[PDB]
Amino acid sequence: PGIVELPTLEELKVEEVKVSSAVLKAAAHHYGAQCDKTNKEFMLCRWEEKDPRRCLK
Amino acid sequence: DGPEKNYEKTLAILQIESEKAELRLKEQEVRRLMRARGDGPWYQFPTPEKEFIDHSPKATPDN
Repeated sequence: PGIVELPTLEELKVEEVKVSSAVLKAAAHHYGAQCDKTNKEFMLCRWEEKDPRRCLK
Repeated sequence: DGPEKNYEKTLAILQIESEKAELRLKEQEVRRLMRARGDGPWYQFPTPEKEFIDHSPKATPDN
C-alpha cells in the first residue's frame, strides 16, 4: 500500500539527559512536581494522537 | 342452491390458490436473494459485539 512516513535523524536529534536510573529515581518526585505541565502535555498528545511522529516537539 | 353458487365459489377458491402460489414463488426468490447477499431481516449471521470493547485509555499509548 502506501509509503510509511517517518522523521529523519536531524529532527530526531536532541540533547539527551545521559543520566542513570538511580539518580533519576532519586530526583523523581521533585522532577515530577517541577514541570508536570510539560510532561502531561506530552502524555496527552501521546494518548490522543497514537502516532509518535507527531509528538516530537 | 343453483349453478351460480358453485361457479362463484370455484372462482374464489381459484383466486385464493393463485395468490398462494404467487406468494410461495415470491418467498422462494426472496429467501434466495437474502441468503445470496444478506441485506434483509433474514440470514443475519452474528458478529462480535461492540459493547464489550474496552475504549478506556490503556497502559500503552499506541492502542
